[PDB]
Amino acid sequence: KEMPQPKTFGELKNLPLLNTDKPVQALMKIADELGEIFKFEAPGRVTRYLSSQRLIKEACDESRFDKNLSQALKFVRDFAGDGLATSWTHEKNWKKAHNILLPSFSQQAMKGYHAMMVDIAVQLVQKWERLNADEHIEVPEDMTRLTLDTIGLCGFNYRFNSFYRDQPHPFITSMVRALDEAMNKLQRYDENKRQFQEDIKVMNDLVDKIIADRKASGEQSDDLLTHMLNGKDPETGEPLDDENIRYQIITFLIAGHETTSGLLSFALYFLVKNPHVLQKAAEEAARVLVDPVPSYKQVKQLKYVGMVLNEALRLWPTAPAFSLYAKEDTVLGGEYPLEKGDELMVLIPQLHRDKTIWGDDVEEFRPERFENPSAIPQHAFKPFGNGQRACIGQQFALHEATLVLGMMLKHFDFEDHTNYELDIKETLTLKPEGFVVKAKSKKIPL
Amino acid sequence: KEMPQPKTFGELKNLPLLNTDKPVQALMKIADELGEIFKFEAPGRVTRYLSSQRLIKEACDESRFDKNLSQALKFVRDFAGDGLATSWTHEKNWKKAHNILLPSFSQQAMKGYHAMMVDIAVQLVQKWERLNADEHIEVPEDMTRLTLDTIGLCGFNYRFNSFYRDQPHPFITSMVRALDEAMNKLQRAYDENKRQFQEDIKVMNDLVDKIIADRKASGEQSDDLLTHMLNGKDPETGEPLDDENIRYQIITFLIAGHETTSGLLSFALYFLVKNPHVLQKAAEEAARVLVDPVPSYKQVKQLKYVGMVLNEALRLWPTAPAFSLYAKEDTVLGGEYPLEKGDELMVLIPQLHRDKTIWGDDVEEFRPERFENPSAIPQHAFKPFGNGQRACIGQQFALHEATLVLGMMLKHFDFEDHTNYELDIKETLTLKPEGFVVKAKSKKIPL
Ligand code: HEM
Ligand code: HEM
Repeated sequence: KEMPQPKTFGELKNLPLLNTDKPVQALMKIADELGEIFKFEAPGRVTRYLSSQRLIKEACDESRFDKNLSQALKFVRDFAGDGLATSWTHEKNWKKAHNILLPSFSQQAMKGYHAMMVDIAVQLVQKWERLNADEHIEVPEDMTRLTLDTIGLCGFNYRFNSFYRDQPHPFITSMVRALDEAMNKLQRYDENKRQFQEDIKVMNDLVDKIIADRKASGEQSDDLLTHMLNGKDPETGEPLDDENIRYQIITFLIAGHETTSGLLSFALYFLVKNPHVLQKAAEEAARVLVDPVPSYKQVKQLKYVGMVLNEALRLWPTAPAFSLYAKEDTVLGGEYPLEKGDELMVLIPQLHRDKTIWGDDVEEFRPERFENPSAIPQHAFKPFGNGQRACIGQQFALHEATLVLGMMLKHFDFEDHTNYELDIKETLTLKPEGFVVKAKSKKIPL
Repeated sequence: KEMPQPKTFGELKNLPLLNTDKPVQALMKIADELGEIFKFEAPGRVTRYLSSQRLIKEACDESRFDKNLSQALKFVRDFAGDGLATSWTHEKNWKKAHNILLPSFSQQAMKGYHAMMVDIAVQLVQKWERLNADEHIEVPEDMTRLTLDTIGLCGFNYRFNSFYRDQPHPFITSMVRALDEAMNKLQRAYDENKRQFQEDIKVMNDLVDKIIADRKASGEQSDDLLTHMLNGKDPETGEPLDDENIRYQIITFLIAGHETTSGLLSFALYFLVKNPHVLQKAAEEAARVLVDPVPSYKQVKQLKYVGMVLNEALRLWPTAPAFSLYAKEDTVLGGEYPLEKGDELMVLIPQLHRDKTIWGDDVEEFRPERFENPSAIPQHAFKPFGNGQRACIGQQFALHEATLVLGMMLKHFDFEDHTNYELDIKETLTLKPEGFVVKAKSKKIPL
């Protein structure tokens, strides 16, 4: 009945609890203390953080709960606009882009992105092949170069050329700074706003220019931009307009780059921390990736790598939360009455540590947990969100992560040469900050 | 360019290939060997069996292909008449009945059938609650009792009372025998069969015509399709269905819905007992969702995983396993198979549903989670209910029924595959796991 609430700060309610550089980890510790549900109040904001599969399975009932824009998403909406991730389900552009983009994010569509993914993946492999002895890999840094470039290439046939750079492409700098400013707005500035508007303008100008260039040239590529320029929503018969296409492209970059790079970085982290798991994954990569360049079909065959990725997503879902609102008055879990519009936050990493689901060894990295999706209770594993508002890029992210992880495991032995201590940097996403490895090439050509 | 074709039998071409008691499974094996398309010739008949989503998505282009009456449907038409399933799209009575009946088959309309579905479902649950220990359930037999009676009740407020009988209601016996005779004619001293066929047609017509006439005479309104058809006017023509066509619709609902839906339930329960993890997940949902002695309509809609189970059973063994199309005009299929106007296509649904390019390598595995997010299914990859405007009008009915019933079964019983049942798919015009038997230990949850 009575819902726990973490410590309050007078008028600020719980908001100062998020004024910490690891808020998800803070919320997880709160969930450790308070359990499956706690109220979290901020000025002009009430939400409830859910951590148990028992409650989250109800929160994932789309007849009762719809996606809410968290404050994070609301701030990201200032530059992702009514792209898929930052639009309400009832916004015309959400359903329109969803209908248009769903076929281009399907598992089948991954066949068409595969070559571009391989392009960037090979650049990552070659970068690491070209390291000198006793040089090391900055893992999240390289993973992010890889995911940004892959989304740039598959998203709008644009090469950020992150592997040619120490300083990222200015758009990436603007996007990352915009995300940081969105994230900074949660925990709490006149310079920030001018910087924020400048970064939005940088993002809009580049993306609008690429769209305009593509419309002017009429060139067809295997990228999402082409699909969006040619796509018509079957429902309305309407295409996305150019502004929404821009917001989608920006959204793919926001939604996909750091989540996926975090996933790769955590996966490699857990792999090097779990040599038997790494050996099994590496054995699979060697057995499956028999060609110099992985095929799409081979990536699908990287089953254990897929389980590795799911288990990394289990422990550290890199988009660590999503928000829901009660569509109508409803009772959560038979004991928490919710009024229409009441907000829920799904604390995914805590969900993924529900011992009633995963057993006592929830902290252990055991990809074998995912051998059979049917053995996993409903809504126990939500790294890609829920229902129609689930990650549209899930197949993309998993394909890219499996491909890249498979190639990494094929081509290198990895050494946790610093005995890296997991330090999870929090933006709107999670990544193992300062995770570094040494990769001894297995000298397998590409 | 050149199209594969299975082995021939001289003058009979491929027809004797269907002279087997499992023709769909034979056609699937043929499709396994020949691939996404093969020509199938019989005397005076050429068709092409399609098995890939690539080709089937084009065949499902309604601007290019219309529903064709397969030979099966042509034979069924001898007793389903110009009911919806056995009429050509251009036949006045198809569009008329379609327009009249579409609203009575909508998801919303299931609210009005729900109570009578619950009535039969409760009878099924009570039957199983009343089995003695070590008695077992003949699953497709009870599922068929369940779907016939439900369609009887929701269709025309008529109780076949199948759970009071070993020998079915004479109407059902004639219908099943008529369907059997229709199916047997595909595979072919047939003079007794012809008299029996006409006798069974007359039995079916008489009961249904009598019920219609009784209903018009009494003026009674029920929550059944018959009332809707008696009161319905096609918005386009402004006409109601006439009594003969209403009869054919009623017969059609029974033909089209009873064995497909019972087969679906039987296969779903088969896959559940063969996949304990799935069963536990489905049972958990049924227990969590169905909190009342009687499931409500809204509760059935919440049986999402039960729905996924059903879709995954439909994926593997779509119980109306094929539908037929004809090219509306000259057209090229898949960029390499030229088709002339009128050329026939058969969509081999179980093969479509095993298209590894759509579903991955594990097409044979029963994984309801494939259907966890309906967005993940490509267009025309999953066609257990046919296509377009000629899709199954009873889809919402069938799924509501099957979800409700499966949910109640999973709520009320633990199921044991006590014989380690070996899947044996009997083929009529539909598919069912023949001899599928389970033991159901009641969870002793009252109704
Ligand atoms: C491992 C990598 C990824 C993870 C963990 C992830 C996570 C998520 C989550 C949890 C959501 C739901 C957000 C919410 O409910 O508020 C979501 C939505 C979304 N994601 Fe991902 N994502 C990943 C990769 C990607 C990629 C690569 C793309 C695009 C190329 C992408 C694009 C999107 C979009 C557009 C949405 C909004 C979907 C909608 O509401 O229609 N994500 N993602
Ligand atoms: C799981 C159960 C069912 C399955 C798999 C199924 C499958 C199908 C398929 C594949 C078709 C298209 C046939 C063709 O194109 O030749 C169809 C049509 C049809 N079905 Fe179902 N069916 C089911 C249940 C039902 C039920 C319960 C009813 C009625 C209560 C029903 C009534 C019809 C009718 C009337 C049509 C013809 C629709 C039209 O052409 O206007 N079916 N069904």
